[PDB]
Amino acid sequence: SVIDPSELTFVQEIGSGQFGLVHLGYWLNKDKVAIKTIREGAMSEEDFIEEAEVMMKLSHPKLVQLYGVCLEQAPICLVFEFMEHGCLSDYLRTQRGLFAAETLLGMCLDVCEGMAYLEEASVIHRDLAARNCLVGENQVIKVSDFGMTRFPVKWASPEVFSFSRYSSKSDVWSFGVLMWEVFSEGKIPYENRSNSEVVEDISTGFRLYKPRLASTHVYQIMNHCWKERPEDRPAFSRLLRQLAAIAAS
Ligand SMILES: C[C@@]12Cc3[nH]nc(C(=O)Nc4cnn([C@H](c5ccccc5)[C@H]5CCCCS5(=O)=O)c4)c3C[C@@H]1C2(F)F
Repeated sequence: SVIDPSELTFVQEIGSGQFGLVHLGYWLNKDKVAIKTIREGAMSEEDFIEEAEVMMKLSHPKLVQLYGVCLEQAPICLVFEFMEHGCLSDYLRTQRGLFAAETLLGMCLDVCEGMAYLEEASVIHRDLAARNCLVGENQVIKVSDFGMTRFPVKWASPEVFSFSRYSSKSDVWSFGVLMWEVFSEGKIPYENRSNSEVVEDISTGFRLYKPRLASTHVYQIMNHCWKERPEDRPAFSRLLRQLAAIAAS
């Protein structure tokens, strides 16, 4: 779990700040890693180490891997899998107009596969969104921010924004919104709406509009994730088969 600091070389700052202070680095060389600096006393060493170990166990090619934790010296950090092509939100936005619908659907399949793994381990993400996903080798998309997380109403299911009632089904609502962000090529959901207007509109039955590149079938899957009650929303396991099936149909 714990990396001796002598084994790391920090190079340059990378990223636009959606994950804070990140460097490109090398680990016991010349393996590229992303190193993320964190605050000194948010956890206590034991909890922190035990949660780095739990995170490292959650090992799936659609999840950005934690390699370990460097805490011998300050500033302390997280050592992560390096993701060649940065944050999905920027990847999508800078390259608007250059994706086939099929390519956008494959991106939602990548996330859904990571999420179906978390779902199966009884792990709730709680902040799933395009900004928390990263793009790798051969443009694979991977999910991050599912551990070491120590209000985004736009991604929150109604029972999360009303009473913080989190579940894998509230992650499914968030994944609907991520699907909209992907198919709209990184547009901001409910962009000119305040938090309480989002809340009031969602309560009334309002839903994000259909992006031009999303087919009718895809948008119907979107609207299933945004079912008002969690019991009506499909589970990731079923969404994974479904999206792959629509890809094939
Ligand atoms: C949860 C983590 C893990 C993590 N892994 N990789 C990153 C990360 O920021 N990757 C990144 C950022 N920039 N780049 C590219 C890069 C940068 C430097 C050399 C080579 C390629 C950029 C190349 C220039 C065009 C834009 S780009 O494609 O974004 C990769 C993260 C962040 C997040 C964390 F560490 F906490």
